[PDB]
Amino acid sequence: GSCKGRCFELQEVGPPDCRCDNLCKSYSSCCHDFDELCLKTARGWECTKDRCGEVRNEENACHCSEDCLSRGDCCTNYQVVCKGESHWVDDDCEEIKVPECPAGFVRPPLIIFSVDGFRASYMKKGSKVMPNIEKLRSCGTHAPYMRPVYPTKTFPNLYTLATGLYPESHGIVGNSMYDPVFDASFHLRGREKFNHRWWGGQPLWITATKQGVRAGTFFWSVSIPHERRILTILQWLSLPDNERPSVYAFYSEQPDFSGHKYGPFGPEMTNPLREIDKTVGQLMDGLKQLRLHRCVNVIFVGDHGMEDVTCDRTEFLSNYLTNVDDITLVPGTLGRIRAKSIYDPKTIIAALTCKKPDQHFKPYMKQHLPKRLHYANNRRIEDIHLLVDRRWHVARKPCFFQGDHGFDNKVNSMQTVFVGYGPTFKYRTKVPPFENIELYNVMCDLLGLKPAPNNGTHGSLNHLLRTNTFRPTMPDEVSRPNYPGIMYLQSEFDLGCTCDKLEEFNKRLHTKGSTKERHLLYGRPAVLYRTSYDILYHTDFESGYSEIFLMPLWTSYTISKQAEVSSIPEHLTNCVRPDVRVSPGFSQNCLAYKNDKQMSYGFLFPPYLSSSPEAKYDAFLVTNMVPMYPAFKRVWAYFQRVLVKKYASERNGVNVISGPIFDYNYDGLRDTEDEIKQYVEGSSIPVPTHYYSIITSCLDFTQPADKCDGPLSVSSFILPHRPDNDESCASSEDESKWVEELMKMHTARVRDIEHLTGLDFYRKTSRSYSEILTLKTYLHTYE
Ligand SMILES: *[C@@H]1O[C@H](CO)[C@@H](O[C@@H]2O[C@H](CO)[C@@H](O[C@@H]3O[C@H](CO)[C@@H](O)[C@H](O)[C@@H]3O)[C@H](O)[C@H]2NC(C)=O)[C@H](O)[C@H]1NC(C)=O
Ligand SMILES: CC(C)CCC[C@@H](C)[C@H]1CC[C@H]2[C@@H]3[C@H](O)C=C4C[C@@H](O)CC[C@]4(C)[C@H]3CC[C@]12C
Ligand SMILES: [Ca+2]
Ligand code: NA
Ligand code: NA
Ligand SMILES: [Zn+2]
Repeated sequence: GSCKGRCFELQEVGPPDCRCDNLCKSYSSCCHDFDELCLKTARGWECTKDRCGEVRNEENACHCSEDCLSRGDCCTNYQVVCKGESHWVDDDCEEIKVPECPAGFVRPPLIIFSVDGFRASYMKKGSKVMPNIEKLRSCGTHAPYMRPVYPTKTFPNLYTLATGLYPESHGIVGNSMYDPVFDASFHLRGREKFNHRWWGGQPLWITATKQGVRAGTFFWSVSIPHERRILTILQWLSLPDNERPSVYAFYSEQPDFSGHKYGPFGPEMTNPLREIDKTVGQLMDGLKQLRLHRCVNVIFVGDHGMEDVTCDRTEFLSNYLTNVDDITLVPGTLGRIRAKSIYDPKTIIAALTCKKPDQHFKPYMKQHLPKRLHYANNRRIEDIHLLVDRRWHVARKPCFFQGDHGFDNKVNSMQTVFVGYGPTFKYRTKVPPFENIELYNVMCDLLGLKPAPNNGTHGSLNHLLRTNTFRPTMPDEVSRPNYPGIMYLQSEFDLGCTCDKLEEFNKRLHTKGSTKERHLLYGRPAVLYRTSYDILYHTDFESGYSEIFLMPLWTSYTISKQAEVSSIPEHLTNCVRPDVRVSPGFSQNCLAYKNDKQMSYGFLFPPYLSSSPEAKYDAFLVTNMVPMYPAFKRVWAYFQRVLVKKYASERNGVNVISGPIFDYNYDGLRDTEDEIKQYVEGSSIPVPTHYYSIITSCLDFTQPADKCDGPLSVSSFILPHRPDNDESCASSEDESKWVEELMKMHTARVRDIEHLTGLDFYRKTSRSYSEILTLKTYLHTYE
């Protein structure tokens, strides 16, 4: 019944016996003497000279006695004060070529130091404010920033860090959520969150335990002061070999709490940042005392940033909806809307769509959210979502706080931090920004664990590490293409299509020639599922034509800086030509489009970028055609006619791969045929949910895209294929006032496209596969 000799013990005592562990306070279940024996505060957290060599007094918070290292309960500055040693921060940086662990240590321990609400720009405050953090940052490995997951809230991001999964997959989709299968709500406050039913995937601590690696208790009751959390980690590190964990987590509530109170740019933020730096210094001094400072891998990481948000920048749903009593709103920096009593979702969305000129949120059905957010495939995510403008809140009805977070994860103010320091991380190395979903694999590598299946791309962060356990290999192609020749005659086709001599004289029309060389710069995409498709060559483009979907899976072409834009002539406006390499039965037909009043068509290779009048006729082949709503053609035609040439002019040429995506079940993965829920009327021509483009050029812009010796540069998009442009409030204006903005909102990683298409890109380059994996995870943010 007593905590004597049991403070912060690792074995969790079962109900009903009283507890002495990290979380006992949170369950209101600690022993009667917990707050006294375990949460001692007497004399503070720093040795003074007068305490050196004292006899142990049990009331003291930490000790300066000669027996204190045998418990790991010395104050962290003990040796500096009593043994003449220096502070870790005052020592010069010295590369750690190999781990330097003391006796009993099998592997380098990992410590995760997580800081809530630590905005990336706070790092600009430098060594005068944060000397310890700045040393870790400059001497180890760091990124300019780390991208969090949406929503940019604590619970979703801490659990993504732990699992390598998107919130839609791990289940922690918000700080607040409702599960219709449990008929219950999860909240930051309360007991509900402690039930295991909420938590999916496999977090790091469980991955560790399953593979024989001991994990410290990651979670800390808020009432445990930060100094005690550090001392407890150091005490655990002092345990015998068979009881000592290999992985630990420290969590701080700061700088989030001050961020909320004063905003991210308040002068009041300096003191919270100074205190966090002190805590880091305590940890590093503590490790130095135990001879672990050149043995431990340390990860200093945040969960999200902070934005200026005040109560007078609140949009109220009662100013748009006349029936606010019928809905339930999860409010704030995002909006999720649910019925109160199981109202009509389509009328709700319409009533929230572009109703005031300066409206500071936008409504979406979850399947229409930008696919980069990966925020749809979970029954806990409400069908109706509001994406709120940075600096604003949305509330149901009608300052103490000046900051908040939760917004779109590509917003600058939401970006957070990453520093890795220790023998396994690189020395004085800057790395590009990356997403927090990638760290679980690295933390597994750092511990010798096989990661559970997750949304990271294993190998994309090998460049953070001095030594790598995991070597990525490129997946094998599943479906091999056919390469059909000119087989059929014009007379054999009856597609109901029309058109308005020199092809006859060209014996090697549609042969490979130099097409593959100049239009497929990085090798053909591999098809990673089972299907039947044809490679088709042309002067200006190459494509992989699916005989199942009756359209290309991909279309590839290169446009030089100097390329000419031309118009579609009047006589070719409605031209569609049958492809003599592909059978009538595996082709689309024009009558289906005549029959379908809602549906039109577009082209994947644009007629506007043909190299000659002769070549232009290839662009009107039936095998280059794809179903497009008239509304979407305004977007697509502008992209094709105007933006591609712009990008070619800005980037010293570009290579473009475009194609359809089918994702009717909004799971972020390529649909099977059975999952396709819409076809062109009276046909088996499937309707894409989205269209992608991947735009590649040389990172060194002094080299043209087709003669690039080095690293590549990529931007990509996944555009929703919608029958209206309601998403774009300026869409009644000229396309130059809104199309490019739409596309930037739907920016994407090549990896996102790979999941949605079952294709593998960049299979033939001069770059290493790990470098390619980094390229595939890149997101062009426009921030
Ligand atoms: C993000 O990563 C997660 C985890 O890898 C992906 O979720 C996983 O998706 C696969 C494929 O749909 C699921 O596989 C299923 O396994 C069961 C096992 O019996 C099988 O019956 C099914 O036929 C199927 O093979 C798997 O359950 C699921 N895992 C988890 C933890 O949810 C997810 O697809 C990834 N997301 C993206 C956008 O890439
Ligand atoms: C900061 C406190 C107020 C809240 C404490 C965090 C709390 C939500 C933690 C405490 C215990 C955690 C669970 C436990 O570690 C084991 C598992 C097994 C694994 O399969 C899924 C995760 C789960 C259920 C943990 C979830 C997070 C819990 C509830
Ligand atoms: Ca799908
Ligand atoms: Na039509
Ligand atoms: Na509009
Ligand atoms: Zn917060």
